[PDB]
Amino acid sequence: FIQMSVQRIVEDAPPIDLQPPRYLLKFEQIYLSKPTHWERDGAPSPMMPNEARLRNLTYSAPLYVDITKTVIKEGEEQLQTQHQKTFIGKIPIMLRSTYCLLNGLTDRDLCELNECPLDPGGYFIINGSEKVLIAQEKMATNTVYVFAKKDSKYAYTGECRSCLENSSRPTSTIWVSMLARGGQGAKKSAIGQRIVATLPYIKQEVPIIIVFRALGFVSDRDILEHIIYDFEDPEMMEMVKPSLDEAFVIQEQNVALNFIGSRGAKPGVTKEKRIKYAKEVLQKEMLPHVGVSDFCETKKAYFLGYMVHRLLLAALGRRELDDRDHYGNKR
Amino acid sequence: GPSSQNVTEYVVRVPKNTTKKYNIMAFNAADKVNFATWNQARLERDLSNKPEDQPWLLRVNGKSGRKFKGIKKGGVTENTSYYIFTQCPDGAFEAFPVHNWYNFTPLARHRTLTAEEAEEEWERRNKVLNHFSI
Amino acid sequence: DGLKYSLATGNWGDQKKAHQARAGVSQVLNRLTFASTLSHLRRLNSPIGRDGKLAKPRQLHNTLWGMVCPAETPEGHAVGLVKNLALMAYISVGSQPSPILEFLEEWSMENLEEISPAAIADATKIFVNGCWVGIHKDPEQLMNTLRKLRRQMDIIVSEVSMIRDIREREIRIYTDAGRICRPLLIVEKQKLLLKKRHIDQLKEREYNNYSWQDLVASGVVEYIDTLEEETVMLAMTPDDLQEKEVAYCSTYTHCEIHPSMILGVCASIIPFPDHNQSPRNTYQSAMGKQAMG
Amino acid sequence: AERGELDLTGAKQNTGVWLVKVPKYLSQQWAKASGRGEVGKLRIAKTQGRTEVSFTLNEDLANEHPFVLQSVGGQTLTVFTESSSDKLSLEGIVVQRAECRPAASENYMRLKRLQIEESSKPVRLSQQLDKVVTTNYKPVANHQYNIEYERKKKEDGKRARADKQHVLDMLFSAFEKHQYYNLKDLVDITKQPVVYLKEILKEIGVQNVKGIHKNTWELKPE
Amino acid sequence: VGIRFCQECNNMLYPKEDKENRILLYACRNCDYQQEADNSCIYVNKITHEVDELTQIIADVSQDPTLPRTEDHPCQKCGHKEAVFFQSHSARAEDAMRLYYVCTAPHCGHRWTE
Ligand SMILES: [Zn+2]
Ligand SMILES: [Zn+2]
Repeated sequence: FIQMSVQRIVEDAPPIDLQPPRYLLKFEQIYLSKPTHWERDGAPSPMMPNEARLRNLTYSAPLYVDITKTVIKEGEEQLQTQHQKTFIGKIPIMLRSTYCLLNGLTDRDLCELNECPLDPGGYFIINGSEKVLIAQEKMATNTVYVFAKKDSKYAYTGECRSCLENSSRPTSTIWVSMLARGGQGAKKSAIGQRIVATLPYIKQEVPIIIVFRALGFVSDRDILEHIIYDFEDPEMMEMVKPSLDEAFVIQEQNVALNFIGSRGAKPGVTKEKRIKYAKEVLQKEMLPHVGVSDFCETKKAYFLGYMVHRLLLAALGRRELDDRDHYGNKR
Repeated sequence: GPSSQNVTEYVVRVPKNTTKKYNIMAFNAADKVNFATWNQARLERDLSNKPEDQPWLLRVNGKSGRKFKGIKKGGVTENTSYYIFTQCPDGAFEAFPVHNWYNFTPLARHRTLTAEEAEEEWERRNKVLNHFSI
Repeated sequence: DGLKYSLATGNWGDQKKAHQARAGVSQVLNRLTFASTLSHLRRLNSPIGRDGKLAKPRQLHNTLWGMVCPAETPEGHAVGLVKNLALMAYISVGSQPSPILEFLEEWSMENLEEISPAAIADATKIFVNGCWVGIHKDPEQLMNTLRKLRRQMDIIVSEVSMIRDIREREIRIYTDAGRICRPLLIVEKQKLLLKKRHIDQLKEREYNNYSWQDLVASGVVEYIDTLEEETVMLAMTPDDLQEKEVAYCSTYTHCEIHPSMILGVCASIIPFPDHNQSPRNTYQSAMGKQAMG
Repeated sequence: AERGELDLTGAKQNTGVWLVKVPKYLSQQWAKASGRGEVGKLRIAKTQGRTEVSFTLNEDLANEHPFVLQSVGGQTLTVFTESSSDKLSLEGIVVQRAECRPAASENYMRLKRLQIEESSKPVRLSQQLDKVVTTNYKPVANHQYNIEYERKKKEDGKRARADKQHVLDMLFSAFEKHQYYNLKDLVDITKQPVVYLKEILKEIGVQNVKGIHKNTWELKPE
Repeated sequence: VGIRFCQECNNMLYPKEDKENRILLYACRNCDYQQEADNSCIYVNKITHEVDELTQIIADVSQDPTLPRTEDHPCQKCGHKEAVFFQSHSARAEDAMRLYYVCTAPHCGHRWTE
């Protein structure tokens, strides 16, 4: 978190633009200096941990970033004044870590500072009290999992936790359920067992072929090979066909974006606006790891087809449904 | 055979400068386009986007004789540059850099925009199927 | 005062918006006895709300073979929803999967973009960190090479896990963090890569500086995570199975270092645990979180 | 002769071109092309059962690369161009695609070292500082405050209160340009203080909001 | 059971017919390319769905480190006496403890059921 993630969080963040003249701020390399506590007079000084516990004092190492400020004022002259090592705040430090003060001191030394060599470390003395952070288990991400809901009309449903790699916290959960032999058959038009996909930032569920077309790949053949790779199986054609004819003429990519845009937010303002947000939402919110770049959504298409294909595998019984307790499906 | 014993040796040159930035055109082979049928062509950047980024619009054999849309590939020199190798009268080879990759897809004849009303008509047909019951 | 606030109050999130913030974390370390201190430090917390009517997660799943200590479970509203790690597990710290991708470039990987959609069906699809990164026609070779690589500490760290499943032909190489990993010994045919000379180098560690790093970098130990554990065949002891008779099997790939390292830091203070009833041993780990000293 | 007019000559000539994929490090070597741009010599050997195309770097460019032939089927590739004179031309159709690979030699040993040299700029790192850098200085007048002072002095706030009839004639010229005029625009026009300007504006006409705010000023009908 | 894609407009074709010759046809609704239906047969639903796994088993299962290696049944096709024997590992699990075995001899893959 100190050695690498912190530099990555400051280094990679939106540039500060504020403008007539405009002002630009760029962050550089974070420096973190050993824990130091400055007394009433203020001589900054070292804080061997024993003192911190006794004087009810938090253990924190000063964090200093470097920011360079360049201003363009329509004079076309650039003055990137550099401020270096500017206080941003203080980060808590685990004891016995590469960045603590007890790191690698031979036993005679720890004993001189009134610390115990046998003691494990790995705790934060916050407010003069040691705090241990319990590792908290999480559901695994990046994997198409198929879990079957007993009560709902969805015979099977597949989900992908969406994570983008040391970049952004929001994670999405595209679901690609099938409406086959579930709950009450009701109507749902003549078509039945239709693959349907909830998506991030939408209103009503979207038929799958449409999403694929909207990403593009309008040709119904293209959509089919992107999902079912081999056309030899007889059972496969029957399974992928009811949904294949959800409807059509949604073939213009823009038309499709509009249908999903109308299938989104609230009573649509205008097609042009509806197309704009829906167009950008699919590029970033959906499948961020597969296609972080807005361009070349080709990678996104292969993964979207994969989730549909894995749901089909569960239906035909080729691959057994997944488990929610396996410790590999947990991070 | 001549080609079965075709041993040769030439000289390659990538001129640092070119008076014709070379790119890549990309039609489909499943289409098997007869280039001989192309008496003429027009080639302009696509107007939907209302320059170097603009998709191409190719009009062959008149405005509606033949028309294709070319869409730029994501990358072309992201890891490896692409070169055009051409044979010269001196036998030596000349290499030309590929600036860009454009994908030319055969355009649907009908074109136009179906609009919300066409989508609503599909929804109305779905509603009629929903209406049927006992 | 964001990190201090969260690291003292234990609320994870902004102080103002307490709408989406969980708690029950960053609790004070228990210092009553040294054994309790170690157990408190090495603990996971499955995060399900406690009272979902069903008890699916609490039941020990079979995939906790050395991932978690089976005996150590708290008694109360937190039953089987607070587990402690076994002595030898080692959670992955996290790496960048870019180097491994460049290796497969010189090892016959076809980037998906170049590949025709048609050929995908016959061969196997490498997936990395969950993003499809291509297709390779002859799978075993990539694998056999890939393991050799992790084993000699070049491109891929020991932490990367190369899982390959024959039926679906997806070799997923996961190099992210938070994956429970168990060091396990590696055996070729029916022979131990670990050999006598190595133990001799380890015995005089003080002068020859032959560290555990050296044992791994010699390729006689590998960290087999749960995903890798799905494809492998392990032997409880070398004498028990790496010997020939009407073998239950002859393909054992990996054999375990000592089976009594599947128990944590507070069920290793108990002698003869198997002889005693299992609930009695759980009750005693709870009593140990009580004994002074 | 038109900008959107595409030359079809190459195509209609059935002109053929070759397409070759080249690694960047080689391509970086090629940006340093020897002489005019000559980068070396190609070597094509064809036999009854095999065909070998290879490239060797120029002695100068240096200070065996086997080719892998690739299929061009599935996509009819051609080469269009944009001249320095912006004229457009189709040179040919691609009759061959190929990839330059090592001679079954470079694995991840020489590669990793070229890659180690290739890394050049590692993604930055959090360095360890010694002691603590100075944070608070002793400035007397803040620099930003000193800059406004010279401007505040230069034009002493606003002005005085005189020559209202002379100001009225200037306001009337502005009123001709727009019947309703923003008060803030009038404030920019007159150096005199806003309160004095408002009194003259009230005399000429009642302020009208106009439903757009800004209390636009218009000439009285009387 | 199959599909027809419009040769040109590229769209799934549909079973249509003309009273004029009372003839089965397959037509896309996207445009008008249409062809008489050659199969003369349309939607099929099978409830029994009794499917032999011999078809499904991939031949690569032979190398699984874990699967067993009996020497009891030699390959009929090639005679290597070693094989890997696995159960269905699929649904339709009302009556299935059959033991599909597979030729392990490298490069054979005879999928002999029993
Ligand atoms: Zn048609
Ligand atoms: Zn055989």
